[PDB]
Amino acid sequence: LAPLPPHVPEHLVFDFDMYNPSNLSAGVQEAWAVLQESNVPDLVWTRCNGGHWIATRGQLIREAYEDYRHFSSECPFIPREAGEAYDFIPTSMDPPEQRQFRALANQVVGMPVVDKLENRIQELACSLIESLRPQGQCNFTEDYAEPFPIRIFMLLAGLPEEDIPHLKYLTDQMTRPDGSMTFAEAKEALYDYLIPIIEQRRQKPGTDAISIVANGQVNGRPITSDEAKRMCGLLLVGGLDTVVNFLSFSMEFLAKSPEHRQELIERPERIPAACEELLRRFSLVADGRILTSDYEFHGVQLKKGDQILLPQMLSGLDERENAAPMHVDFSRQKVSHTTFGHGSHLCLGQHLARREIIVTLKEWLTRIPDFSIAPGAQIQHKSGIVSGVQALPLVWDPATTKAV
Ligand code: HEM
Ligand SMILES: CN(C)c1cccc2c(S(=O)(=O)NCCCCCCCCNC(=O)[C@]34C[C@H]5C[C@H](C[C@H](C5)C3)C4)cccc12
Ligand SMILES: [K+]
Repeated sequence: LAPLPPHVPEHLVFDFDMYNPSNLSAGVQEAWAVLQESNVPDLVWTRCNGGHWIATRGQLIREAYEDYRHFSSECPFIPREAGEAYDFIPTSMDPPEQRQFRALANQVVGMPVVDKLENRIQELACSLIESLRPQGQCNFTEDYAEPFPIRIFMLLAGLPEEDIPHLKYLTDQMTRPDGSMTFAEAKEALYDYLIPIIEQRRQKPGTDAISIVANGQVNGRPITSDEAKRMCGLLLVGGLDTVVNFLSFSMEFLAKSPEHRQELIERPERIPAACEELLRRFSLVADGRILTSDYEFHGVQLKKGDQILLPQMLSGLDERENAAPMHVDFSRQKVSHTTFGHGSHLCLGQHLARREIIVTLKEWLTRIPDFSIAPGAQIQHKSGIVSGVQALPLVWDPATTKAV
């Protein structure tokens, strides 16, 4: 527990540990939702992980994400040392500079690119599911979720299929740290892969995402090799753990809820609505910002350089945003959330992510409608900047399935 800074009043101290919340065993969203109990202020200070603020309610989370002038993305991660080393584009950049980098990234992941990839995502989902179907079991996280978004990225980026295991190794090294290397070290190992490919595609560009990014124009001039590297790093990583972990939460819920499965089986037109409601209930990201100056925010004195965690996960779980927030209802009229963030850095991959989710659910429920958690398995969650599922053993009777 880091020493309490003099400017932080005692009554605001709640020692929440974002990497190991108490009662994690009861579900990660539930563990974070303790920050929304009635005796907890809207803005608290935890002495864990170096000490930082946490905004606990959707209203403050949204407001801080809007106010980039006070709440900077220069140091967006807890602990401070990771936030400082992090230089991905556009996620470590503030407006106004961020705007045009964001525009360039949008060219390679935006809605028209997604409408085009639709059928290719479907063919990949089908091949994975058909490979598992007659086995009557899988670890969903390992056997479907982990192979799926990396394969979509390779297609986007014109990278060879044979590079997948190495690239998976490099990205896992960075986002699932075991303590053997600093974030900085992992980032450099990732950059070492990207550097030659960027060099090759600035000399001989194709029409893949890396070529488009590495030869783009930003803020008047050509993008540097350095900036292209920093953007490619994000385009690769941004869609991996988020999608893997989110698909896992969703499938865990569906395995545990026969009635919700049956709803989507009987009413497949509800899957897009179901996707949105699961994005709210099983929201999973929590990054934040650093104070650019002393600032009073909702009656609380914040100090220049303080970090503030602004958990995207919490907005939609807030009972002030959605009534009975832990209840899943696919017919919810106004599904409010900030699962993809808010403000100037709102997820550029959100359209791609939704197709990945919807295609997965549609294809899985068509082929393997009836499945359960393996009996005696207790699903373990993990908490951090991207919270997730450690493993997801599923079982089914292959006689209830259909090759489609
Ligand atoms: C369920 C899946 C996903 C979730 C929950 C998610 C969540 C988020 C969040 C919360 C942010 C904002 C972070 C901040 O403000 O600091 C973000 C930004 C971003 N995401 Fe996603 N994301 C997902 C999938 C993807 C995918 C598939 C891609 C494709 C590569 C992607 C690419 C990006 C990029 C490029 C940004 C930066 C936008 C900017 O800085 O202007 N995301 N995402
Ligand atoms: C004791 N001290 C001080 C410590 C020292 C060292 C490590 C510590 C750890 S730690 O070992 O768990 N390290 C935490 C750092 C992990 C960050 C990696 C994510 C980057 C990739 N993702 C994105 O860019 C994105 C950016 C954006 C938001 C989000 C989703 C998408 C989009 C991708 C993330 C925990 C606790 C304490 C530690
Ligand atoms: K930084």
